[PDB]
Amino acid sequence: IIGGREVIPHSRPYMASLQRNGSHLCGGVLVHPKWVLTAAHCLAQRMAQLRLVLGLHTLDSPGLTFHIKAAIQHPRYKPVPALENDLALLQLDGKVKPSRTIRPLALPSKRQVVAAGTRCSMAGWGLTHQGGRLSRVLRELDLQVLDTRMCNNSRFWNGSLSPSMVCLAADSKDQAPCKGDSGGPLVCGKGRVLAGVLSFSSRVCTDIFKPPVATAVAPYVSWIRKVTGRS
Repeated sequence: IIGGREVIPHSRPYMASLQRNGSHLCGGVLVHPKWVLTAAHCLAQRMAQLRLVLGLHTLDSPGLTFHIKAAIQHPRYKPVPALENDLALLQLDGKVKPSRTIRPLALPSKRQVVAAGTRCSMAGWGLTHQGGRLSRVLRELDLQVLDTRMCNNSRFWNGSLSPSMVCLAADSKDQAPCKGDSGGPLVCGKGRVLAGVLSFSSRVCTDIFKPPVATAVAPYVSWIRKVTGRS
């Protein structure tokens, strides 16, 4: 995150770090004692060398590490240059017993609407400057939901955002999620309810004409329930 704030440690106990050879790649949200939800584009990788690390504040700290039993990309996932259905479920090779530092975040109702003007936040260990390095510590950024139609304007996303995407704005031009933040959760409202999963970050993170986007979780809740086996 560029222009974000360090979080109070373990204040977001649902946070996952998806890592390859001990190097953080993407964020994730623990949504079941056995499952992390992340972006599908995060799994363009040699799966064997991937790990999920839970309970982190500082990245150079051990946390609780899991191997991945299964990596289930949304059946209709399409990659860049036609990014769609950008969600994947990763099954831990263990089972989380909730504690102070590690606890799943509840799925929203499948009827949940993420309306324009909604106040949300995201968290992640992604880059803190363009072309920079990952954050050593988990950071957060406030984001408000924008009107999708306005985000689809020819000067912005040029009609490419579907009803399943959440278009977002930080409070200033120089604050943005950045490489390493994608796959992490978007939480909204006073209730800090799970609302989306950050999709691909723009290469130029603060590109004013590419408002950051997250996939809405609600339209995928039935699929998440079918995969996790929890109705």
